[PDB]
Amino acid sequence: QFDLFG
Amino acid sequence: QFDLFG
Amino acid sequence: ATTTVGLTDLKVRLVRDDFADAVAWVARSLPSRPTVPVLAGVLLTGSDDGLTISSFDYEVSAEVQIPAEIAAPGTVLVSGRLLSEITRALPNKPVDLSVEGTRVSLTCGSARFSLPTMAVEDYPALPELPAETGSVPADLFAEAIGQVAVAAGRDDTLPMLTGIRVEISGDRMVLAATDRFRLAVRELTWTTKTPDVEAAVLVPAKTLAEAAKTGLDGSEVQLALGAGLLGIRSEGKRSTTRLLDAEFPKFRQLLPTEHTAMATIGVGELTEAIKRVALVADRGAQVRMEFADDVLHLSAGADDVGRAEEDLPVSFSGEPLTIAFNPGYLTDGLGALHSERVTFGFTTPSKPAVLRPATEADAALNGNGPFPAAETDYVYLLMPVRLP
Amino acid sequence: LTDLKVRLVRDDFADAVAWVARSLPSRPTVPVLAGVLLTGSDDGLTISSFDYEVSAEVQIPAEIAAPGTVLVSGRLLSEITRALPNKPVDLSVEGTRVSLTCGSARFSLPTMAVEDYPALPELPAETGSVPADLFAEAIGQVAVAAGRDDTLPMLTGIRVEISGDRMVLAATDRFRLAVRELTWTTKTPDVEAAVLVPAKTLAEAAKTGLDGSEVQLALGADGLLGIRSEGKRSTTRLLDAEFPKFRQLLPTEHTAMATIGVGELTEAIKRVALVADRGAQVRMEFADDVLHLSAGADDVGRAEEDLPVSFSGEPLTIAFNPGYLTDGLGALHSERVTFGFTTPSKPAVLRPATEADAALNGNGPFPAAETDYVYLLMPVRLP
Ligand SMILES: [N]
Ligand SMILES: [N]
Repeated sequence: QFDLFG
Repeated sequence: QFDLFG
Repeated sequence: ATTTVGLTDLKVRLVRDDFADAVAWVARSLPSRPTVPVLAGVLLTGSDDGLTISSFDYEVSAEVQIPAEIAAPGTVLVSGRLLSEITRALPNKPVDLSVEGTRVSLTCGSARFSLPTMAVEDYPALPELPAETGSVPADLFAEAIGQVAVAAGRDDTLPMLTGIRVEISGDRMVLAATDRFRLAVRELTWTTKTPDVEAAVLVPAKTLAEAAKTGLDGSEVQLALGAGLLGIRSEGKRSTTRLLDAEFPKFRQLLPTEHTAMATIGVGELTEAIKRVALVADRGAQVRMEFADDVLHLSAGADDVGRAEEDLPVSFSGEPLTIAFNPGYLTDGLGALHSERVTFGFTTPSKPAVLRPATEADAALNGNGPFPAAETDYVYLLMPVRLP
Repeated sequence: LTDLKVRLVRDDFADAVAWVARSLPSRPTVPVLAGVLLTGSDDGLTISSFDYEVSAEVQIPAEIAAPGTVLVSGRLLSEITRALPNKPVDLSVEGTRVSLTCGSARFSLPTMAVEDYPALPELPAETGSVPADLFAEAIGQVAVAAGRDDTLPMLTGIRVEISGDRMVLAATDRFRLAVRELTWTTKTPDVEAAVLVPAKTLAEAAKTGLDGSEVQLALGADGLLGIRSEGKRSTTRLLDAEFPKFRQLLPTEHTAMATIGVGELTEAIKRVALVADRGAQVRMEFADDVLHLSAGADDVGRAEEDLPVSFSGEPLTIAFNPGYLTDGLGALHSERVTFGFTTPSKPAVLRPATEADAALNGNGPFPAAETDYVYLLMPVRLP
């Protein structure tokens, strides 16, 4: 899961 | 609480 | 005994509603922790002009057959939870089921599922049903099981109380249950296939209850007892339950003969009043009922938590009585009567009290008693609670 | 002064007590906070609850035979009113006990230390008005993106922003960002304020206004948010936490675009997501105006479904958390959704389908449209 913040 | 049997 | 494999892989077209409903009901009887992992699967066996869905966990068995357009017969075992969770979400379109080696392809409308096949070679053949001891109407059968199950114990540590005793004697059946503090006994008429049959089995209350909901409205249910297991059979549905090992007390003697006091009141009225008063009771432990002069005085609580009281008119006959009961037990019983008014039979405060449906024969009770206990189709004895 | 003695309508008292008790603390450390304050004055009964963080108050019409204040157990009072017969409700304080008579039912409760009860927070001045239903809807549409982990308390709140006649709600859990915008009425359009309200507390606080009514928001500066409606007053202590700058997170242009039916897409995502490992990942493949959903593995069972989509741009294969996906879709509240992708590793813009997306021929890069609500979901890495 990628992070929205960066 | 009473019992019916035993 | 295991399932026999043929030379053909199963290919069949099904109706979504039929297959999904069948898988749903057959899924309810799946084991949470399987004794053997194979048991976790659902068995699909298609033959001629019909498809059978089966589940079995060495204790309970459920098998149902539905119409099916068979393209190729066969047998397959697949994960029951995936089968149910999938069949529930399938679009309302024809269900193509096609097994192909280690994978089973379930295609419905635009959705396509591929599920791994289980070790069908090691799936135990489910038990068969022993003859037909008789036939009971589904609705009444389920109602009776409901009116009795409320008394069954729900403590797995106490298995002798978790069972419902089924007694067969001719064209009449007597169900009973108890949790050691309350006793429920129902009696209903059925159609036995042999005039002078005398049987007495003990079935797990929950399993008999699920089997009770089994059987669509307006149908009938055939019972098949064997010495052992029981066989519930509602048309295309064919389920079996292993019997319970413990012994059931002889409830016949415990039913009072007469009553020093009697009280007839409306079921809904008394139920709502109980629920109101029991709000202030400590963990729903006790409700003080005070019968006197055609008026029931309910009370509960103390200055600690809070004291609640509620008076109701009631057709009371006998010497004034002050008895205390468990609120949950009392409402539990009142809910099973399924009648407009209830009739009570009190011996003493420290001895059980009868709760039976009220009939037209209770429109008036003359005399001071003791009064004779009348014959009822359902009775709910309940043991009182000691007062201060 | 004296002991309260009042007669009230059952539904009025049960409604007031019910809503007020909804805010009661689960298990307060100061037991007084577990009480509900009943204050009879002139021709009104003021029911209230307060736990130093949330406040609920309401005055209902009453027949005040004698004025007075009394503090009773909120749990028990609520359970009692809930079961009281549809009959006049008499309340009479006497000594250390409260008498609650309703027809034949007669309850007697112990009184609590009214002196130890703190005063409710004074609501600020009205900062603006919003329709209750729309306000609750917006809060709901954004709440789905708020975090649920108390260890990160900054993610547990909803960013409320006010600037003139426009309001902007935002919420993110570090993997999704929901932003809703709505118009509101204000007699002082020069106000520019920005607060952070706990998401759950803000939703339950939105319940202060019933559908078909208005809600008046009053923002203070310790800061708290006040909500008023139909005589009900509510206050929520603001969350002390910095909110992430969310506007630059949102993409400016999309390399790819899609338009699908929300209902059918939700149904398909929920079908194909059944075989994903604990509902972790779902794969989308867009090409030639056809979406191809796929999930699972050969070890557990695979699922795949093909839906017709209005896709534009270079073909794309991107994975999403089926839960987050369905959560966003559930908030669009529109017939069709319009997706807006860049790369399989960067955010995607779920928003309601507009008129201009239906006819979006070309290959892009397409510009990011304008919409009242955006759900920005971060994708999952593909094997
Ligand atoms: N990141
Ligand atoms: N006993």
